[PDB]
Amino acid sequence: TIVDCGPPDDLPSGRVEYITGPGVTTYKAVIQYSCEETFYTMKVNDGKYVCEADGFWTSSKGEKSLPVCEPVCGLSARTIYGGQKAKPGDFPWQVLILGGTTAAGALLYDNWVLTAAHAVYEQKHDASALDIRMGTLKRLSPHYTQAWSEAVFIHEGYTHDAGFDNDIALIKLNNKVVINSNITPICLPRKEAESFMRTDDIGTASGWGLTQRGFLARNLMYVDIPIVDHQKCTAAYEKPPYPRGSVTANMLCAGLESGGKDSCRGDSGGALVFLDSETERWFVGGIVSWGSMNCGEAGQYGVYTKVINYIPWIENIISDF
Ligand code: NA
Repeated sequence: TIVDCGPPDDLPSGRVEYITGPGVTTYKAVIQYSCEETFYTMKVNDGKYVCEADGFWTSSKGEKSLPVCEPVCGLSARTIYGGQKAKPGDFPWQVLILGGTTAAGALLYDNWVLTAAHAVYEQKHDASALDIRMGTLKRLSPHYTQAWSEAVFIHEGYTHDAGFDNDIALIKLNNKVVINSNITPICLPRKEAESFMRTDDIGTASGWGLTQRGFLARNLMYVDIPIVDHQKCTAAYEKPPYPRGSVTANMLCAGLESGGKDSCRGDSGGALVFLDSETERWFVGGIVSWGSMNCGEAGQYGVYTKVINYIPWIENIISDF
């Protein structure tokens, strides 16, 4: 009359292995879950489950739910105006988004893309699936990893063509991307990531947007730029033709007084990344949002969506879908 927990549930990006015996799922039987460990790490459990008296597989912590295989994030082979050419593995989360004008995003997990709302607003509201490409440095190459949007979430505080407050969006991909050295997600900022995002701290913008030549780049470029004091950045946009209060608390600014280093038209949606020097992992602190019309203009800093403000929103959507 012994209870049978049956076959273990499927562990996405993982595997079930029988400890007691091949295919034995009766009371007291033990199994071990593991992840594809090169690119994924097991979270919330050590993966040891046992058949309980109630017919359920339960962890060492007594949880009825599965462990989670989570893509390793923030790896880089490092360890756009006035920049230089990226190398393979430099920005493996970098995503190209087509359909409208050139835009970009950053891979999260193995099935989400973080981008700017302004970059995808028109396409989403024309009910057109987004053509999403990764694993390539060359914008116009026929060789890339193809993904397709299943859903686009635009922040509900964003108002298209009326300022860039809340300029953030999430794309759910219809399939998991195969994670490798050339394709890995960026890390979301942890609580204390602000300690690496103070005035004068260095972030990196990457993209295929306009260079100093005034044309899009064929190959992925990047620049390191300092975070700019918020009041200083606010004052820089306190003039025509900008509407009052264009720079908000949901934005950070980055760039030089001289304009020598900047993100431009076409860089939209890209992640402004920073290095957590303690974990040695890169994370996304900003999204390429807006700036003055002319790229690399002196005294007109690039303005980025302040990603850390949207962690609850991001976690709400990713957890719920
Ligand atoms: Na500008």
